[PDB]
Amino acid sequence: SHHHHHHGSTYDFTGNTPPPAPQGMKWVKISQLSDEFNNGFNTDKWTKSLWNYGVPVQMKAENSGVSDGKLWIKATLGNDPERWFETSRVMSKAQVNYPMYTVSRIKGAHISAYNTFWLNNGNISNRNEIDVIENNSNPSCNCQPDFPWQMNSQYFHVVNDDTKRNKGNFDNRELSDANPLKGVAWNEEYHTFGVWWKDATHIQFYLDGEPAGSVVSARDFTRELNIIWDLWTVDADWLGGLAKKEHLSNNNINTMKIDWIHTYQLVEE
Ligand SMILES: [Mg+2]
Repeated sequence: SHHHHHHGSTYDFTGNTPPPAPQGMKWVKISQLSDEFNNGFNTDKWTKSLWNYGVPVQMKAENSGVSDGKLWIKATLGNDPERWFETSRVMSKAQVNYPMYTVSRIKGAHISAYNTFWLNNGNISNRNEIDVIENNSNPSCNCQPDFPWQMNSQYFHVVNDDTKRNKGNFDNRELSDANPLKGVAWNEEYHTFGVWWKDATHIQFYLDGEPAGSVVSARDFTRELNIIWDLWTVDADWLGGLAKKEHLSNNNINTMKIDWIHTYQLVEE
């Protein structure tokens, strides 16, 4: 045959297409939440947000930037015994509401840390949040055998310290046979990770163009959310274990790279 394998799927394995538009609707680009990262760090769109997670995280503005067509976040070694994991966080200045779709092309740092892509508005006691990835391809804990291919996705709906949470994980070994990223670990190549936030409760994740996990919020979302990427570690087996300090001097594994983000609003045609 003269055809290509990708012609046999309605999915775009490159991640460059949103989900099918429902009848009477269309996808339009939100330019303030989209970037190819070819024109530096655009401060009209993005900000370095430096609140810390727990020890050993130290968020720093110099641990993120835009270079060689990518947004990057690098983990380096500090000399405070309790804040030695120097890292960074980039978040949108604009906020977004349903119905919307966002997808980002990411190659993770190969250290024991969550490489993240998430949407949030709020704090520990009151928030609406969608985690598209919390992906760790190099767990140190000897306890996460599927982590190199496991897409960790979930939501949180928190009202006055009452948490509703559910996971909708997916595994990249469950992608379709024609998808060339099937079984490719998170550090080996860039993957695309998306979310169709359909309405106040329905959240559908996407991986390399294919429907991944999904969740239904137990309560309506009511907030508009910022888009965030960060890289963090902690001494917890659910994260995959604490990052090895020796890996932070290796520039081939210590850097999370984001090639692009495409964000779309679904609107009336
Ligand atoms: Mg790029």
